[PDB]
Amino acid sequence: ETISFSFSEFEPGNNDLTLQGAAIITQSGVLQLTKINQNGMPAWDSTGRTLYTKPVHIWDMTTGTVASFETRFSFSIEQPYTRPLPADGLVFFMGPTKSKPAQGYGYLGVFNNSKQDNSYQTLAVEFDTFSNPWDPPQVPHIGIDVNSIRSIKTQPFQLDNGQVANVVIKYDASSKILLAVLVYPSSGAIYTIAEIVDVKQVLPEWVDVGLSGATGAQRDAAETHDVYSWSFHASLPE
Amino acid sequence: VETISFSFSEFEPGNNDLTLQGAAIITQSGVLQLTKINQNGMPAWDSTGRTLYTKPVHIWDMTTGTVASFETRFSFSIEQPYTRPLPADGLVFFMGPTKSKPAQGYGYLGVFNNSKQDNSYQTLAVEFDTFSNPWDPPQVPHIGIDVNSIRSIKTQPFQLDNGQVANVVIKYDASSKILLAVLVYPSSGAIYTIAEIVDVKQVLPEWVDVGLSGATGAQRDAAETHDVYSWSFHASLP
Ligand SMILES: *[C@@H]1O[C@H](CO)[C@@H](O[C@@H]2O[C@H](CO)[C@@H](O[C@@H]3O[C@H](CO)[C@@H](O)[C@H](O[C@H]4O[C@H](CO)[C@@H](O)[C@H](O)[C@@H]4O)[C@@H]3O[C@@H]3OC[C@@H](O)[C@H](O)[C@H]3O)[C@H](O)[C@H]2NC(C)=O)[C@H](O[C@H]2O[C@@H](C)[C@@H](O)[C@@H](O)[C@@H]2O)[C@H]1NC(C)=O
Ligand SMILES: *[C@@H]1O[C@H](CO)[C@@H](O[C@@H]2O[C@H](CO)[C@@H](O)[C@H](O)[C@H]2NC(C)=O)[C@H](O[C@@H]2O[C@@H](C)[C@@H](O)[C@@H](O)[C@@H]2O)[C@H]1NC(C)=O
Ligand SMILES: OC[C@H]1O[C@@H](O[C@H]2[C@H](O)[C@@H](O)[C@H](O)O[C@@H]2CO)[C@H](O)[C@@H](O)[C@H]1O
Ligand SMILES: OC[C@H]1O[C@@H](O[C@H]2[C@H](O)[C@@H](O)[C@H](O)O[C@@H]2CO)[C@H](O)[C@@H](O)[C@H]1O
Ligand SMILES: [Ca+2]
Ligand SMILES: [Ca+2]
Ligand SMILES: [Mn+2]
Ligand SMILES: [Mn+2]
Repeated sequence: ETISFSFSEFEPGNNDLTLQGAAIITQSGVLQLTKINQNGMPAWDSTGRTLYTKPVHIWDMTTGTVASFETRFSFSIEQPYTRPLPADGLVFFMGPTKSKPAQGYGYLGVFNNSKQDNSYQTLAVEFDTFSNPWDPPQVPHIGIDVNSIRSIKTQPFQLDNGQVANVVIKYDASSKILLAVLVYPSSGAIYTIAEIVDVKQVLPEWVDVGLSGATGAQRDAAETHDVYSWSFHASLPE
Repeated sequence: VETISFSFSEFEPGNNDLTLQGAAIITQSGVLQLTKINQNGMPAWDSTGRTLYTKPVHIWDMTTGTVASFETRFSFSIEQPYTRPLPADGLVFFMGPTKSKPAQGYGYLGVFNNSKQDNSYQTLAVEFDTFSNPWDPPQVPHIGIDVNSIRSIKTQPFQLDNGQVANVVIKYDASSKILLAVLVYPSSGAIYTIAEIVDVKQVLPEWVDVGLSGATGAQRDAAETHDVYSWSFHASLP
């Protein structure tokens, strides 16, 4: 059982994408996850997401088989303000179908608190720009989140302000290895992170896949969270 | 902490920190040509060359059972100038017993002696394979994770960007036992990833040598270049 999609760019109306919160697709084909003010500056106190309309079959209880998958997307985060510190980040997430945006700020529109809760049934790879109490001190950092905003693994990386980053996330069901890579063509910088994740005991049999972004809790604690392309592929062995 | 690291932004003829074996030479221009390049600028077949960092690396300690985490990065280019016969054989990053000499060439890439898996090899390698031997998947080129055998425990096909520079990142996390590798072609923006579980305690000796090896084919024109422009490495033993 296979499923996949590829957006080399986005266009206003694409029935295959559900926009939630402040998320909008510009005429230029850019998915702005968080609000961009009239004057071009990123707005604080903003949360937006996008979900692929079709659900994905990740695993099956009867057969006990698990799907391997991969997703890729390009994004740019620009932190224009001299102060205060920018926030909060963007993230790729997989979880229960028909989900609506959760809490913003450090929860990135995906979680509701900083608890360890198996009921979240969510897996996510974050690109975190603000260090919250539950975070490592280094920001930005990539993070692998399993049923909690408290990453089971993190990797610091240097932002190349306003430049486009290419992300590759892949999950191999056989080894249970979830890996993510971030590349900045502008500088050639490459960052990687990987950890074991048993999706069988984390995600529901069917899930929705999406992208979410959020700006800060105080004036000007913000940055852009723009996405230019997004592709996904999953194959469930029978 | 037991740490070791080196970084060659380019290579200099005479650098006492590198041991050149086989056909390997360092050009005045600072390029490490693993396999012989003829005076007419064309790569010679039946060529095998390697380079080893002169200092041994402490990967693990049997007394305490501690295992080091490490990472290596290098840039290389493989140019296949002939339309016939098929190009061969590839290049590889390998870690194994110190004071080793080039092994069999061709598809064994100067690191192994035959296709059998043998603990006596005590070698871990990440290959960039260009010719499909009987023990290989049909697709070439491909990245391969080699544990005591030229027959990879995991492979990932990738499209060559003929003659262009590829950036490689290989990292081992002792806590998760995850060995990952990434190849990026700035020229096209292509990104490839591969990862698998590897218990280095049961594979490598406490102290190892790290090196790069390249080899061309067993018949005329079954050749390609195996040039390396830079190489860095770092390991941390708790
Ligand atoms: C790929 O294949 C190569 C070549 O076969 C191999 O490298 C050779 O390994 C052999 C070991 O099997 C090396 O030979 C030894 O050399 C030392 C140093 O002089 C001697 O002390 C050894 O003799 C003792 O041990 C013998 C048992 O192995 C025993 O029979 C002797 O009586 C003595 O106690 C041994 O010398 C040989 O002894 C048998 C004689 O008939 C023979 O003429 C004599 O050579 C040999 O030098 C290596 N050759 C080269 C060029 O490297 C690769 O791996 C080996 O690499 C070695 C450097 C070392 O690290 C070995 O542990 C390793 O197995 C093979 N590649 C891999 C990694 O699999
Ligand atoms: C995250 O916060 C959400 C908002 O409160 C929770 O969803 C809400 O779940 C209620 C039932 O638990 C349901 O009545 C509400 O309609 C729904 N949304 C609203 C408007 O409140 C969410 O709850 C989780 O998901 C639901 C579907 C159930 O499975 C709950 O048991 C879950 O807790 C919150 N998620 C978590 C894990 O806290
Ligand atoms: O500053 C960005 C940062 O804000 C945190 O929330 C702060 C808030 O900004 C501050 O004015 C108030 O006094 O305390 C809050 C914390 O309790 C967010 O939590 C963080 O995610 C960022 O958005
Ligand atoms: O052709 C490149 C390819 O050669 C293989 O070796 C061949 C050899 O080329 C051929 O002339 C001979 O008859 O049989 C050999 C075994 O198939 C190498 O094994 C392979 O690695 C490449 O180098
Ligand atoms: Ca955070
Ligand atoms: Ca081969
Ligand atoms: Mn975080
Ligand atoms: Mn191979």
